[PDB]
Amino acid sequence: IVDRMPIDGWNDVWKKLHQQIVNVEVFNVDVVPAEVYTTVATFVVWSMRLALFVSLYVWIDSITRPIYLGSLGKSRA
Amino acid sequence: QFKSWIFELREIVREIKNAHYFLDSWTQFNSVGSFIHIFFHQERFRKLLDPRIFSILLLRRYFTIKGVVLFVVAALLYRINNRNMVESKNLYL
Amino acid sequence: RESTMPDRFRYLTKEAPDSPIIWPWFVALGFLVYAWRAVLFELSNWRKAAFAIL
Amino acid sequence: LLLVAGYIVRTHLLFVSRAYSELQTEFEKIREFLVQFSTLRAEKRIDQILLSLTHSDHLSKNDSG
Amino acid sequence: RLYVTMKEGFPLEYIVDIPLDPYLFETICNAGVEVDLLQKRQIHYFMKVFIALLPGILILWFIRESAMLLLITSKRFLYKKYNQLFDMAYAENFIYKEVVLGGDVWDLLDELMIYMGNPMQYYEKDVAFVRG
Amino acid sequence: TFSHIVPPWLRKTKVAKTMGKMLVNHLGLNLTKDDLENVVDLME
Amino acid sequence: LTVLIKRGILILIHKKA
Amino acid sequence: KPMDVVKLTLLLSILTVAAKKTLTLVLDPFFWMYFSWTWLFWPWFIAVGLAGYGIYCFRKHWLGEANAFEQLGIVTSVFTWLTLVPPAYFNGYLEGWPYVFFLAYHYFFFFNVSVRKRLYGDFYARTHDPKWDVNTPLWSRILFGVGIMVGHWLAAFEGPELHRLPGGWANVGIWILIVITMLMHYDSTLYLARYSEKVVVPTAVVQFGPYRWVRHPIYASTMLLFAAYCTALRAPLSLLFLLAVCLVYYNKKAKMEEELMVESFGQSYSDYADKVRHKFIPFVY
Amino acid sequence: FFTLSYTRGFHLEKKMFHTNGFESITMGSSARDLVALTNEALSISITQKKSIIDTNTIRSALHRQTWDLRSQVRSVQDHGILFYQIGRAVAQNVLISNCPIDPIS
Amino acid sequence: IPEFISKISYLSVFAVATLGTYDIALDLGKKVICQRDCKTCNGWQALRC
Amino acid sequence: TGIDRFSLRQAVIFICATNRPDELDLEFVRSGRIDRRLYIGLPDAKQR
Ligand SMILES: Nc1ncnc2c1ncn2[C@@H]1O[C@H](COP(=O)(O)OP(=O)(O)OP(=O)(O)O)[C@@H](O)[C@H]1O
Repeated sequence: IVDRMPIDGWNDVWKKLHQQIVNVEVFNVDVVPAEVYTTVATFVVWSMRLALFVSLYVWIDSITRPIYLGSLGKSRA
Repeated sequence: QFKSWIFELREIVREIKNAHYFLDSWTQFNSVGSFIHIFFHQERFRKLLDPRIFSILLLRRYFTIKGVVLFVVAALLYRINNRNMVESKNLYL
Repeated sequence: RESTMPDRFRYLTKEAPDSPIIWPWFVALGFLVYAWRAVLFELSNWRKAAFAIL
Repeated sequence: LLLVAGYIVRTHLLFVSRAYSELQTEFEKIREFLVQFSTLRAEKRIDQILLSLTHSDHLSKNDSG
Repeated sequence: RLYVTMKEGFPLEYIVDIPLDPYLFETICNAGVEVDLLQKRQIHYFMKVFIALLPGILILWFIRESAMLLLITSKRFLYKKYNQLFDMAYAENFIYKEVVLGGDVWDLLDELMIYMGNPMQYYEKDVAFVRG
Repeated sequence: TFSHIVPPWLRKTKVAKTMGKMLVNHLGLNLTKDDLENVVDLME
Repeated sequence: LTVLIKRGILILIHKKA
Repeated sequence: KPMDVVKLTLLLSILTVAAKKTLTLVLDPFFWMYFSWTWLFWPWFIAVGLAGYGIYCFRKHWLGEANAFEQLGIVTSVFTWLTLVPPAYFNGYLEGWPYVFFLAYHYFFFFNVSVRKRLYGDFYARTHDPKWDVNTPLWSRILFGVGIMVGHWLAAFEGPELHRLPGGWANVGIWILIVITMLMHYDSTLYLARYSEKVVVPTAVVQFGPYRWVRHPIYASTMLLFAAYCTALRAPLSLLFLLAVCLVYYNKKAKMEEELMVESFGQSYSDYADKVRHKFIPFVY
Repeated sequence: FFTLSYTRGFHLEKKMFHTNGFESITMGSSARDLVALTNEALSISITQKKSIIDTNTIRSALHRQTWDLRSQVRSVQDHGILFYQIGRAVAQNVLISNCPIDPIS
Repeated sequence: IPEFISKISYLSVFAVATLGTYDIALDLGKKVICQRDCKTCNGWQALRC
Repeated sequence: TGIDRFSLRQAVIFICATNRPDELDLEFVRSGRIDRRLYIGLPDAKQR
């Protein structure tokens, strides 16, 4: 991956690109399904981490814990 | 003692499917759920288009602003509904 | 034993079992295959961290 | 829309933080007049009004009941 | 991106993606091909960030709902248990066998265990208990 | 409901008087002499 | 996609992964 | 048994051949070039494949073994194959009024279900006298269905293209017609089904609401639905032709029903029909 | 009884009101009896995880109401009282077909 | 000795649940950050020597 | 009483004992309030 094609070589670069280019493959990216996947997968990875840690904690503790007007009726009796 | 946790949880669950009182989020959730249940029944939807029902609620500071925000949002969504972000198709070409 | 319970109404005195709700584990399966690539990445990083600990 | 989402996120984040703190602490832990005045303490919800106003016949014209 | 409407073959319309060069304009004009513009609404660009930020809001909202439910459940159970531990020793105080218990005695006991085994499944459906 | 908004001069306008009559005719609520005669000799 | 390097740098990248 | 081992070997061989055939179909890029060559008509895969399911469920219901989903699919097959298929065939793009009238037709026909479920236990047919329900010769029923199809295809053919028909304040009358139709039909249904003890056994004579305007209001409402539909794609000629054919068949069934309930009731429906002579359209017929 | 059972999501069996099935067993000819019987039958049908109330559920709900539990269970030891019960119940059934009969024991 | 590690693990599980919520919260807002654009660099912040 | 009828806070059975069941009121032994009746009799030969 080439570092920092600065701003404006293109007027020359595409002048010199077309002479040597045989096959371009541009990886145009979508944005909305990408963000949907990213947030869902982040929830998935953190939920899987916490599920594993819940199971580990409950088993480890369930194992290690068994091993460890006021003087009327008081004057005549 | 684990069964008492489930007893308390299911008691709270049944009280959620009621209208005693809870957080405003859950009350609004039950509100929109019963609104959808009203809208989906046709035998319910038949007697809503007469002005007596609306009049019995209109005459009985928060409701006014909460209704006018819907008005300004509706106007803005209708304004966004028509134009194109670029305007001159030819001068873009 | 000896009791006064008719034989017709005996089976009515027991509690039947119930199938668990079948749907949430298919929900989990679908939500895992939607993010299966992240599951593989996290499993690999888990093994790497465990081998670094070991 | 960004401000709406951000305010919702801030309130829900504080709610989550305080809920987690109270959950952690709690898991570390292990006469007719007053009852007739409190029948309807608050007014009925508008959704409840619209639910109750549209009642129907509900199985009168059945041969069984 | 590109959407052509080509003059021979099948299918007649394709998709390509483009790197930006002036000579694309030069060749497009040199061929002499009609150029138009596909213009959208604003609502097509306005649901972009809305749809892109809907699911995370949904997830954190479910988190807040379930956590709030669990919090109130734990608080209610803890209050009930602590009131029990306070009442064991302070209030009205608290709490041969088999020979006198024979016949139609266990026929009530089984019902009274399976009715308090889970009071929800009768009281969620408004079905009452054996009251007396 | 709609008697609270309507003007009084529109309430007593002849157009309103002839509105009621064919409203009654359309509903078939025309009360006649013989109906009330059978009613009054029907009561006790 | 867009990486956030500390001191506030948003770097654009290739497709993903 | 040795024959079991022989048949296991044969089953293994034929399964190997079938799996090999499937695999060499799949991972061949040329079958991917030719089998993805048919995605252009993914709209036409569904709209015809569902028709076979509809007709199969129609035959199954004709035998007498139809669940609720299959009969729903039968009316769905009729209604979809009516509304959406012809303009999709003629212009190649469906956007606008055909969608909402596909919704409106289903919203229309699911109105006997709600009334006959609310004041009832369930959708099961009850026991009644055989002479109460009016029948009508099967050829006329098929002719009615075929004429309805002919008029709908002719409506899609006749009407201008979906982008040339106007909007704005000209599409507000269409909404008025839709809402007034569904009000009249629901009122007529609610008035008719209230007085019947069994599924169709009228105890008395109904003369209320739409019955004090038109003697047969459900029929008129149904035709007015098709009239508004022919107004939607702007095809008046089809409107007139459905007027003719629907009027003919529907008047035939109205005459049969009317003579039955005049025989069975007598003077009451006689003076009622004297009160409202106009049988289908207000003061037009 | 049918309306009290239907409102809670319990589908009553279409063989005892579609026919003369449970007409010959039900009584408690007053209020507070149908409510208690419905609660008992619904509890019993809940114990088996069912949504349909059969005639046996109604019979068992009625038997728990019109019978008293007793320890030191004993039966009749000289038959002939059984013959009296048999003859009286037969004469009641064949002649008076508009009155129910409590189960013989 | 077992109670101490039990307490540590019990703290850790709820801390992990908290982190699981927090990371989603931060990922919601990580999408509205951009490198500031000028006229000389316009956000790329790289120019010819 | 100020409480919901159907909840965990109502799972209470009223247990009562007496020696003369014929001295009780009809409205208390009325169905719904008292559901089950158990008569515990005196023991027998082997039990004695
Ligand atoms: N099955 C038994 N085994 C042992 N002791 C018994 C048994 N049954 C009764 N008793 C004796 O009976 C006494 C208690 O009687 P109990 O209190 O049950 O009578 P009661 O049913 O309360 O009568 P009442 O209702 O008139 O008070 C005890 O002191 C006990 O010794």
